[PDB]
Amino acid sequence: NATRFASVYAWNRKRISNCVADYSVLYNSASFSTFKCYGVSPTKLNDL
Amino acid sequence: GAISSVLNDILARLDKVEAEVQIDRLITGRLQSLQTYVTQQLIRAAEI
Amino acid sequence: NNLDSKVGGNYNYLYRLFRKSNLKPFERDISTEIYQAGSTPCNGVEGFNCYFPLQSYGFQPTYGVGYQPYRVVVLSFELLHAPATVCGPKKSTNLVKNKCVNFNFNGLTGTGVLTESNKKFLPFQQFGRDIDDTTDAVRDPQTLE
Repeated sequence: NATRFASVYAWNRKRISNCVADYSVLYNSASFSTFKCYGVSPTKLNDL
Repeated sequence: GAISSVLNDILARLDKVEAEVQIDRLITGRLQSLQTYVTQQLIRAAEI
Repeated sequence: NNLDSKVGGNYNYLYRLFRKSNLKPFERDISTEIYQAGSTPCNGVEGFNCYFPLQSYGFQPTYGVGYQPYRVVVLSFELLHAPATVCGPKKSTNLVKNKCVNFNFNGLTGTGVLTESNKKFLPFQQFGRDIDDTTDAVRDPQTLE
């Protein structure tokens, strides 16, 4: 929900730590046409 | 060839459809290991 | 498109059109420096058979879906190596000892029995293993016991 994002020539990596997550706000939102993952199922993310 | 050898690490990260493709490898590896071990032990059970 | 596309092209954004070879994963290249595309070397800012390594985005809202821009994120992460500095939002329970339990600690779901351990962990450890390669100890994430 921030405004700006990087270019693919110089993609921004940010680190997340010492905090609690929530992925229901992703998986319940049609703002994203895709949310596609290779090592975990999306609904498992909440418990992981 | 499964995502991990801890089977709880399949059952904590994957849903049934894709967890199957991982768990089935773990069944295959283990079952073969037991068909190996029991045949090795049978051949020894005659040495005894 | 309804955010980022610019009526003449949002050329501010670049992608890489050339490199010596392919790259290793997670390599970010911030070179402006000209790529060499024939038998000649190059000097100066540019040259004949020397090509500029980036190309500018020309996002216009008149373009087709596909040729349009699409914002992308790559949420990447790793598992059970270390004391998990991030976790999803699920609630705890009070602690229980010495009864058969469907335990969990940071997603290590299992069936077991939890017992006060005189194993000499240093400040750093979260878990313990044994000679049969079995996970036999853990430090409670709320109380350091």
